[PDB]
Order: sequence, then C-alpha cells, then structure tokens
Amino acid sequence: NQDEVHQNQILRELFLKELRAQKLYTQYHVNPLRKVHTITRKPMSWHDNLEEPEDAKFLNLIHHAAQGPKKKYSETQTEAQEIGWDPNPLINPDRQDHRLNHFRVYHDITLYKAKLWS
Amino acid sequence: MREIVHLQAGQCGNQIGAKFWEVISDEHGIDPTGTYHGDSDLQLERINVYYNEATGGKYVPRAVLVDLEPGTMDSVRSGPFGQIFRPDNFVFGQSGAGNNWAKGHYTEGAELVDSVLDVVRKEAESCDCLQGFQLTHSLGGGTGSGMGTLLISKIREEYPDRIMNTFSVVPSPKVSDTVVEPYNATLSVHQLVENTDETYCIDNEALYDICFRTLKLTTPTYGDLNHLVSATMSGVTTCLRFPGQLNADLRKLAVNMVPFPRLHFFMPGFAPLTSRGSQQYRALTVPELTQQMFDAKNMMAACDPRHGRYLTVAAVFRGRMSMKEVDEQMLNVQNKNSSYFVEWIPNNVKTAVCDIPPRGLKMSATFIGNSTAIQELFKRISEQFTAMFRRKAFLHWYTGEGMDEMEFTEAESNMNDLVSEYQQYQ
Amino acid sequence: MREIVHLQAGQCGNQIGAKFWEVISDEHGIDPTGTYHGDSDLQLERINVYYNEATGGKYVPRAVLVDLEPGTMDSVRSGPFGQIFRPDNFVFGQSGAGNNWAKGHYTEGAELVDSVLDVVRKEAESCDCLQGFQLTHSLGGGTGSGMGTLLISKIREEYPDRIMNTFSVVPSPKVSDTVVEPYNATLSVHQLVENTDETYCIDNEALYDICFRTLKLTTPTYGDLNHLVSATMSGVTTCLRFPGQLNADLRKLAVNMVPFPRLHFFMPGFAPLTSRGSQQYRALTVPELTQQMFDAKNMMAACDPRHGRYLTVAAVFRGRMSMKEVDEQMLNVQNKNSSYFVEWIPNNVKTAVCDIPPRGLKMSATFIGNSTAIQELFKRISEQFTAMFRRKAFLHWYTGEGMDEMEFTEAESNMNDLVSEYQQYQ
Amino acid sequence: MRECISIHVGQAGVQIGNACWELYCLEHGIQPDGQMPSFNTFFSETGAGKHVPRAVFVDLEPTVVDEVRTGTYRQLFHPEQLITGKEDAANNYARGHYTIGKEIVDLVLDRIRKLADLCTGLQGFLIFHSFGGGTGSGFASLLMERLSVDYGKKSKLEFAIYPAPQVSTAVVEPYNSILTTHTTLEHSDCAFMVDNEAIYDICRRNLDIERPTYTNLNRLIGQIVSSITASLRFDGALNVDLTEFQTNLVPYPRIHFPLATYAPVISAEKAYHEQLSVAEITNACFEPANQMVKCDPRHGKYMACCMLYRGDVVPKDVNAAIATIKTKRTIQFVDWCPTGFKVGINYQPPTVVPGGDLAKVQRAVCMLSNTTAIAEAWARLDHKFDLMYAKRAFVHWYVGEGMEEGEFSEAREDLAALEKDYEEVG
Ligand SMILES: Nc1nc2c(ncn2[C@@H]2O[C@H](COP(=O)(O)OP(=O)(O)OP(=O)(O)O)[C@@H](O)[C@H]2O)c(=O)[nH]1
Ligand SMILES: Nc1nc2c(ncn2[C@@H]2O[C@H](COP(=O)(O)OP(=O)(O)O)[C@@H](O)[C@H]2O)c(=O)[nH]1
Ligand SMILES: Nc1nc2c(ncn2[C@@H]2O[C@H](COP(=O)(O)OP(=O)(O)O)[C@@H](O)[C@H]2O)c(=O)[nH]1
Ligand SMILES: [Mg+2]
Repeated sequence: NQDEVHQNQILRELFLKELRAQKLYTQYHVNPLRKVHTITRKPMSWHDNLEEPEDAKFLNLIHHAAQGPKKKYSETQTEAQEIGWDPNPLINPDRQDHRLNHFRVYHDITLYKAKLWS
Repeated sequence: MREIVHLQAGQCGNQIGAKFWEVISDEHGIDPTGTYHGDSDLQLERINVYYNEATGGKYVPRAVLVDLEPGTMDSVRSGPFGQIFRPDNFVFGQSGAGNNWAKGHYTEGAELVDSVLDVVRKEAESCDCLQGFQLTHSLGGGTGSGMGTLLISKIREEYPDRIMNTFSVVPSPKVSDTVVEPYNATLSVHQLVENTDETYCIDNEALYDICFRTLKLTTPTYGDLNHLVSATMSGVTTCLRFPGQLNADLRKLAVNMVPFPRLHFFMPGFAPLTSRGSQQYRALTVPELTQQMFDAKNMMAACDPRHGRYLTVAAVFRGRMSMKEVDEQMLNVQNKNSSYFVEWIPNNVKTAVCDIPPRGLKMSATFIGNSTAIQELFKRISEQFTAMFRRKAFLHWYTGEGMDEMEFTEAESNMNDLVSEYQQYQ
Repeated sequence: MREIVHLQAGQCGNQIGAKFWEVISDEHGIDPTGTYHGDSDLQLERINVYYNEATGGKYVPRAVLVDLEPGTMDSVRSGPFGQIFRPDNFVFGQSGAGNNWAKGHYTEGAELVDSVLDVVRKEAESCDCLQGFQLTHSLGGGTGSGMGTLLISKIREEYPDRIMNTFSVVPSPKVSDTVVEPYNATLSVHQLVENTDETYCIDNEALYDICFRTLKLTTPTYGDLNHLVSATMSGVTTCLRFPGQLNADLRKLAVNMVPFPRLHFFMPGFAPLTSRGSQQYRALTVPELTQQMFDAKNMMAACDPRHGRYLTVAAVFRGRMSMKEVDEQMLNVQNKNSSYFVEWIPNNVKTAVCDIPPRGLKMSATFIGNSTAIQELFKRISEQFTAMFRRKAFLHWYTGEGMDEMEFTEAESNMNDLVSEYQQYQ
Repeated sequence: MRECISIHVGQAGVQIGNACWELYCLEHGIQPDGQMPSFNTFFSETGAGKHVPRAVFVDLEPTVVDEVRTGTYRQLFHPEQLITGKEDAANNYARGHYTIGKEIVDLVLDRIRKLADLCTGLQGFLIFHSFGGGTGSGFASLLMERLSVDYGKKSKLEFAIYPAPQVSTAVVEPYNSILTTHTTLEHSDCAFMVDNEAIYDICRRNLDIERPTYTNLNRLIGQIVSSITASLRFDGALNVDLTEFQTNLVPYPRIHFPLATYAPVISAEKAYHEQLSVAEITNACFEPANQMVKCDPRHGKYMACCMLYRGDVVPKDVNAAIATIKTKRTIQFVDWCPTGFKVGINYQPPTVVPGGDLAKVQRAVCMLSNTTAIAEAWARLDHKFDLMYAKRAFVHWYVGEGMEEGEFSEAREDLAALEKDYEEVG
C-alpha cells in the first residue's frame, strides 16, 4: 500500500523546500567554442527570408578560437605545445643561392619526364 | 477552402472547447472583442479555417454549442472569451438528461436536433470547401455521451465523405462519479464504431497523474486539464493552419492511421511537459522530446502501451528543426523497442514538421498512435457493464424511456466482437 | 567518448561525493549556478566526462544519489554546491535499514532497485561511449554496505565489459561505530570479490591518523576527511580529463593492476600533504614527493605494507615535471627496499604523467598499489565475524528478514579461500 | 620519383610524426600553413598550391591526435589523414589484434590506398610504433600483415620502441613484445629497434640537459630519419636509396635488425672548443657508450655496416677513416665479410630547429651496423617473459579478449629460434 494522501503532501512539503532554496539562472549565456549545430533554411519560404540581426561577439570568439597557440597565450601551457613554438629562422633562408644551398628539387628535363611518366 | 466546424456538447465539452478557442485565438492574435491585434502576416493567412469573417474586421468562431441545461452556458458566456461567440450559435434545451443516456438519445433528443442540425447546416453551407466537423464531449454524460451519439449518426448520412473527429472523454474505473456511467459508455461506443473515422481516447485519470508527477502542480483545477487537451487539438491542426517543411492535414493522418475501418481509437500525446523545477535543468533538443514522449508517464489515457503492440504511430512536430535527428531518433526507437511494434507493417511511424512554434514556446511535439493497449480499456468497461446488467439494476430509468432490453445485448456483442478481432490482430 | 557516471550510496557516500563534486567543479571552473567563469581553454575541453550539457550554457552532474533515509538529502541539497545537482537524479526510500545489511540487500532493497536502474540507464544511454560507472560507499552501513552491493550485481549482468571502481569504506577494528558492523562487512566482500574490476580500500582511522600528524589540524571535521579522498580520486582521472606527456586512463592501470581476477583491492596514496609548519621549510621537488609517497605513515588504510610484498605499484603524476627524475626515483626505490617487492614481476611500478597541475597547487602525485598487507584487514575482520557468529548473537535481526544460515558460511568460506590463495601468492 | 609514406601508429607514432614533420617543414622551408613563401618525396602539391604531408597518423585514443588537430600545424595537416579511435587497447596485444582492429582496418587501408594512388613511384613505407603499447603493438601487427599482401614488393621500414631493459612504463609490456615479434620477423624488411633508456643516457651525458623530455628524444629520432632520407631528398656524390642500403645490410631473410648511431651530438658550449672532423665523428659512432641500444657490440661481431655521411666531407677523409677503423683489434668482423661497409655521402648539412638541443654542425655521420650483439636483449626479454608465463599472470585478460594461449609458447619458441640463428651466425 502507498498512502498517497500522506505521500503527496510529503512531496508538496519537499517542493516547497526547494522552492525556498530555488535560485534562478543568472543569465550568463555561455556557449562552447568547439562547434555548434545548425539547420539550413528554406530559400523560398515567404517567412524564411525574414531579415534578422546577428551577434557581434560570437564572430570574435570564433576568430580567436580558430588560431594557433602562440598568439593565444603569452607563455606556454603544456609540453606538447613547446614544439614548433618559435618558427623564426635565426638566419635568412637564402634559398635562391645555389652556391651554398644546393637543391635537388626537380629541374630541367626531369619535369618533362615527370609529365611523361603520367 | 479547408474549413472545420467545432461541435460542442456537454459540460465537459463546453468547458474544453471554451479554453480551446482561447488558446488558438492567442495563436491567431484575436482579442476578446474579435478584431486582429497580431503582428506577423502569417498569423492571419489561414484564419478562415476556424473563423468566419464579420464586418468591421471581426472574426467569429465556427462553432455550435449544445447542452440540454441552460446553466452551463451562463458560465461560458461569463468567461474571458465569452462574448466572442455568436449568440445565435447557442442552442440549448430546458431540461437535462440526469446522466441518463436513453433520455437524451431518444426522449429529450428529438426536439433539439432540429435546431442544431439547422445551425450546422448554415455553417456548412457558409464554407465553400469543408474538411469536416469536430466534436468534444464525454462518454460519461447525459448529453455528450447521449445526444452526441445521435448527431454524428445523422450527419454521417448528410455528409458521408467528410471526415469527423471526436475528442471524447472515456470514464475511468479508479475514479467515477456516475452509477450508470458504464451504461452510457456501453451504448456510446457502439455508436462510435459504426460512425466515426477517428477517435481520440482521452482519459481524466491520466491527466491528474501527469500534473501530479510531470508538472507537480499542487492544486490542479479543471482549467489545467482543459489546457492540456487544448494543446493536443492545437497540435493536430497546426500543420493544416500553417505551412511546414513537410506538410500534412487530417486526411494525411486519417488515411495513414486506419488499417481497417473498425479500428479508429487512438492514443494522443504532447511532448514538452516540464515542471517548474525541470525548466532549469534541460537542454531543448530533439532527442529530449522523443525520450519524454515514448515513456508511458506522458500518456493521457488509462492503459499502458507496454502491454500491447503499437500498430501505427504518428509524430507531428511544432517548430523549426531539421529532419535527420527527427528521422534518426525515429529509426532509433523503431529498432530498440522492436517487440512493441507489429511485424506485418514495416516503418510503423509517420512524421510531419510545421515550422512555426507554439506561442511562448520553441518546441512542441504531438503524437497520435494506435496501439493494442486500447483493448484494455473496452474489456474493463465490460467487466463493469455486465456486473450491473446481470441483476437488471438501474434498468427502470432506461426502460421508462421506451426502448427494448435487446439494445444492451446487441451493443455488448459489438465491442466484444471488436475486442475479439482486435485481439486477433495482436 | 569516455564518460563517468558517479553512482552514490550511503550517508558516507553522499557526503564524499558532494565534496568530490565541489573540487572538480572548482577544477573545471564551475560556479554554484552551473555556468563557466574560468579562463583557460583546457578547463573545458574534456568537461563532458563527468558533466552533461543543459541549455543556457549549463553543465549538470551525472550523479545518481541513493539513500534509504530522507535526512541525508536535505543536507546535501542545503550545501553551497547543493542546488547544482539534478533533482530527478535524486532517489531515496522512506525507510532505512538501521545499519542492517540484510534489510538493505533483500527486504527494502527490492522496492528501489527498479527506480535507480532507470536513472543510471538514462545516463547510460545519454553518453555515446561510456568507459564504466563509479560508486563510493561504506561497508559499515545498511544501504552502501547492503543495498549498494545489489546495484553492482545487477549492472554487471547489464554492462559486463565496463570498468567498475568502488571506493568502499572498510570499517576499522580500533575505531568502530557499529556492533553489527562485522556482519555487514562479511556479507559485502563476497559480493565485492565476485563482481568488481577494482576496489580502493579507504579507512577513516588512517584518515584520522594523517590529520593528527601530517596536517596537525586541531579540529578535523568529516569535511576535511572527505577532502583527501576527493583529492585522491581527482588524481586518478586527471590523466583522463587532461592530456599529458604520457597518457593513461582507468583501463590503463586496471589491466596493469590485476595479475589475477580474484584480487582487485588497492592502496591509495596522495603526495602533497604538508602541515602549516612544513610550508616554510621545504623545496618542492619530485624526490621530496617520492620520499613521502612510500613512507608507511602517509597511507590512508590500516595496513603496513612493510609486513608484506608489494605486488604492483602505480604512481600517477599531476603537473609538469621531467620523467628522468621520475624514472630515477622509481628505479632508486625498486633497488633499495628490494625485499618488499615480489620477484616474479620485475619492474613492478607503472607511471603516468598529466601535464595540468591541480588547482591551487603545482606538484602532486597519486599512488595506487597492491601489496600483501591488504590481507591484514580481512583476517582482522575474520577474528570478529567468527567471534560474532558462533553463539548466533544478533542473528534474529538477519534471520527475520527471510534468509537462512548458510549465507554466512559461504561468505566466510569465500574470504577464507580468498586470503588463502592470497597468502600463497606471498 | 622517390616517395616515402608515413604510417605512424600510436602515441609514439603521433608524437614522432609531428617531430619528423616539423623537421621536414623547416628543411624544405614550408610555412606552418603549408605554403612555400626535394620536397616532393614527402609533400604533395594541391590545386591551391599547398604542400600536403604524406603521413597517416593512426591512434586508438582521440586526445593524442586532437592535440595535433588544435596544434599549430592544423591547417597543414589533413582531417581525413588523422585516424582516431574511441576506445583503446590499454596495453593489450589481444585487444589490439583481434577485437578493436577490424573496426578501422578498412579505413586505415583506404587512407594508405589513396596516398599510394597519389604517389607515382613508391620508394618506401616508413612505419613507426612501439612494442609496449597495446595499440602500437597489435595494430602495427595487423597492418603489417595486410600490407604485406597488399604490396608484395614495396619495402616496409619498421621504426619501433623496444621496452628498456631496466626502466619500464608498463608491466604487461613483455606479452605484447613477444607476441608482436612474429610480424617484425615475417612482415618486415628493416627494423630499427629503440629503447628509451639509451637515448636518456646519451642526452644526459653528452647534451648537458639534466631534465630532458619525449620531445627531446623525438628531436634525435627526427634527425636520424632525416639523415636517412637526405640522400633521396638532396644531391650527393654517392646517393644511397633504400634498396641499396637494405641489400648491403640484410644477408638472410631472418636477419633484418641493425643498430643505429648518430654523431656528433654535442651542445653548443662544448661545440665551441673542439674540432669536428671525419675521423673523430666516425670514432664517436663506434663507442659502446654512444650506442642507442643497450648492448655492447664489443661482445658481438659486426657483419655489416651502412654508413651515411652528411655535410662538408671529402671521400679522401672517408677512406682514411675507414682504414683507421679497420686497423683496430677491438672491432671485430665475421670471417665472411672482409669488406662490410656501405658508404654514402650527401652535400647538405643537417639543419637545426629552434628550441632544439644539438648545435648546428657542418659535418655529421649516421651509422647502421648489423651485428650479433642485439640478441642479448631478446634473451633478457625471454627470461622476463618466461618468469611471466610460469605463473600465468595477466593471461586471463588476453584469454577473455579471445586468442589461443598456445600462441604465447609459439612466440617464445620462435624468438628462441631467432636467437639460435643469431648464434649460428655468431
Ligand atoms: N620515444 C617515444 N616513445 C613513446 C612516445 N609516446 C609513447 N611512447 C612509448 O609507447 C609506450 C606505450 O604506448 P603508447 O605509444 O603510449 O600508446 P599506443 O602505442 O597507442 O598503445 P596503447 O597505449 O595500448 O593505446 C610507452 O611505454 C612509451 O615508451 C613518444 O612520444 N616517444
Ligand atoms: N477533462 C474535463 N472533464 C470534465 C470537465 N468538466 C466536466 N468534465 C467531466 O464530465 C463529466 C460530466 O459530464 P456531463 O455534464 O454529465 O456531460 P453532459 O451530460 O453531456 O452534459 C464528469 O464526469 C467530468 O469528469 C472539464 O473541464 N475537463
Ligand atoms: N570518511 C567518512 N566517513 C563517513 C562520513 N560520513 C559517514 N561516514 C561513515 O559512514 C558510516 C555510517 O554509514 P551509513 O550511514 O550507515 O551508511 P548507509 O547505511 O549506506 O546509509 C559511519 O561508520 C561513518 O564512519 C564522511 O563524511 N567521511
Ligand atoms: Mg596508447
């Protein structure tokens, strides 16, 4: 047996207790910068072409997220991101001078041979 | 063009339709005066489905209110949307049935049919292309369960091809307030199986169950229960009144959910039921609506689909989404609960999407399905009706109205034959 | 992806998890409201391991709180991190067990097994790919010691391949709080050996010992005791939640911790515990971490590993280091105290690195070790259980609930066989 | 035109591939986007004028590759090339070979199939993995097994971590190591076994960095692979392809395990104060204390030596150094190789990464000796695996995964036969 005449007012007592303890969400809409799911509209539906404004900070959020770690953080955070941290060549890559920087990239008739192999 | 007339019988029907016209007038932006105060153009494009035009930019509901007792309408006229109705559409008797089915179907019935049949004829001829009529009533009444059976019997002869829907209220065994409540229901379902294209088996008892658990309302009045059904008939007709990505109408649903003409009793549902404490902790997603729906606690009738086989299921959605998560959750629930679906019909479920959300809400979903669990409802009534009828108890009230004792036997045979072939299809 | 469901049982479990959920929410920058106010991107990169998404940028606990008494639930709701939990996840029964294992496991258990199983199932089908569940409870109670075994037995049938850690609290013989404590302990370890992938033996007496000497706290409350065990398990899954130079997870150590299925009891160890007078005079170094790590006084169980043989050793490091010191300190320990390690397993030590330091701290480590000293506890339980059972005292409480007598006999037989195969491995 | 495709597997494979690819990008001048503001053996051109790495990173854990996906080179790399799994093997060869492989075997095979379609004349498949991890072991085994029948003639170079004889990051490593050796025996052309401890000792002793890390190790691995591929990438007086130095390294089908060495490896501060010339660098390549595998070739006999100089170097000095090393009784040769050298020279000096450790040096040397001194490490592993399998520890894990236990003894006997063959050569 379940004495619902008592049980329901035990539940009513509880509902009043977390009603007193109930706190509203403080209206801080956060969203994951990972990805969002979207739905394509109907291009012709005479309600779907309605002009409506966008948001200005969300674009800054993506333009900040989709970018490498160096301009994100002043100093490193994990050992996996030490790697390739500074891409600055300490001397200028004078890659046009064949004198000291000889290259075997494909040249002369070998380009035509690469074509001819197909 | 595509018009529906609303028939309103009984105190249960009168109060339900009164709040029903209230919510859809909010959906169409109609003031208690009758004019248009809405904002969107789409709010007034298909308003003539339910409303008739009047001069000065006023709209009148296309409804006929019938009740043998004049007392109920005075509350209806005293309601918030009370003066909205056309006074001439009010037709009423002087004496009630006293919850006697025989008095109303036969004795006090012959006088008030002539007036109400005239009014519905004028409204039917008002519209060029009528889809059909709709009636809201209860099976435990003297008028809705009583008179209301004779109206549909007549109008089927007048308008056979037009679809009619009835959101009748089936009495519950756990809570009852009428001795002869099985007697009226015994003589009402027999009229339903012969002349009804679709029936929405609603039950009061599950309605109080839902507000006690899902909404957790301390003092649920009849208005909240009438609000719950009001969302249900609004969700049926939102795709008719308003365009969507995949459009549908009542005939889309009537044809695709009746495998055989004897089976037109269905199970309605309407998804976004959250208590106030539940509003804080949720994420409005298509999967959340589907999981809430296929659980049996959401259901507003008195029988569990887990004890039967889902013959046909339909899910009409309100809001702008994409159909993949609609289709994948559709496919997911079909594969997972394989035993509860019949095998002779692959792809048991039907979908529809209407772009425009309900007012004040983003997502709403309506389910209308046929399950073997509805035969649990009829056999329970026969468990009572035979108990009264074996001793011939409470028979002189009916027998004084002039009909034979055979009518109980032929009726009792009818749903017994109905639950027999219904059991056969299981 | 790799999600953890925190099943919660008992007053000890409820208070442990409440503090446990506070540190991670602080670790992941979660406010009492539920939003995110932190700074680093990596604070929310694997947040969904423990949390589920809700609308408005809300993250909800994936915890299922179970207790047989309403009195614990108001207290955990009244906590600062009290409203952050989902109310629907809260499950309780009207009547407790009174520290009786029999009542929780058989009599009052069967009425609440169904409801918790649905709650964990909905959280199970929520996450796409779950690694396994998580339970913290006490072996001296009536629900966590009793009821709590029945959840584990059922979910192993439902989910065999998933990882199952239990942070069971073993009652102490020096400091005990229950007369019928050995009966619950004897009837729970038999359930523990059969269905559990790994167990963590935590004792409150050793928790009392450290704050006496390691922290020198004048008035150690139970909240402080809950702070250490929460800090312990935060070090178990930090490699799961954050990337490191050498990554790991629960399945990494569990495969590497279990030479034979009959053993799954391990010894937790936490590194950075210093009193207020120790902060001024110290140099935070990895060797300073390891010297306190192996010291038998830092441990939070009632067994001295110097009396037994260390089977396998795990040392998961949290923060930024260089492994050369980590490798050299592990190698240094493995050679000096050579008698305490087994000879059939060279390189007994397993190590992992998580780059993210704990919040408010820089260097930390967690120790998990399987040693022969854990059999010191079970035999100490045996000398009381046999001292309880020969005269059939306190048996009418257990006999009246409906079981016979051989269940105690099979329970002591299994633990005697367990310690017997465990002494042979020494 | 010569092409080498990377098939890197596991956490080691991913980290080593990212290393090797920053060295390839800085060598070819490619910006992190993939635009040039020689290369074709590793990169491939696109319609947009970008350069596409020909690498397949495959892992069973997401986070290891998602670190690259959010790394600097995200736009440089292909989302389709990076192949991830949801659940790992967790140091289980059986999981890695029988249960989890077949889910993404087809995807990995299709990816390398499209890469081979892009390539015109394929020179080699450089495949990197480890002998400790269940992923890097079982998945490597199965992809060798299928790749052998997919391309019978195409050469498959096998760079892999071998478990260190003293330090270890796992306990269940020897089972995977003994079970993997069948594939490196019957499905490999060259094998480049590496243990971490040797590089640890080298970088502490020579490079003065007391606290190195895995990226410091990966720098030298990228350096040696780059020095191997420098003859293909750029011009040399004696260019050496893969076919040439495998033919002058492999005498028999069962002997394809050479040991490597890089010289000179000194920091810049000490590089200030010494001459670096051919004789000194080739003498440093021969010291047992500089060998990158923990074995002494002075205890064995060299029977082949491939040689790759690089930078500012003269064949006169090369021949003088060859004469000097031949005139040394501490260095032995087997009786059936009076001439056992394979000399190659390349013009371009090895480049330097910023943030690396080696100073920029005008002339360098890479040594690849096939000797018989490697078999002692396999003997140590044989003793460890024998005392593993004597008590049948951890066997239950693999048996539940579903392999046949006789394969363990079969692999032990096979590696014993390999050691016997090495004795016959010795
Ligand atoms: N040299 C080197 N070895 C590594 C590196 N990362 C992992 N390892 C080795 O790999 C072994 C474990 O395997 P992992 O590479 O971590 O992972 P896996 O190969 O994917 O195999 P599973 O762990 O079973 O998933 C460790 O014992 C390490 O010695 C690395 O970056 N460099
Ligand atoms: N759901 C619902 N049911 C109602 C409402 N008002 C009355 N009823 C039901 O209607 C039944 C009485 O109907 P009755 O007035 O005799 O119908 P009538 O004979 O057709 O006029 C009662 O059993 C009530 O349960 C209402 O507002 N909502
Ligand atoms: N370490 C610790 N132990 C606790 C805490 N709260 C309770 N306990 C222990 O839990 C035991 C009582 O557990 P009990 O409430 O009967 O468990 P239940 O029957 O499952 O609800 C006592 O012996 C306490 O030692 C806590 O906050 N920390
Ligand atoms: Mg791995």
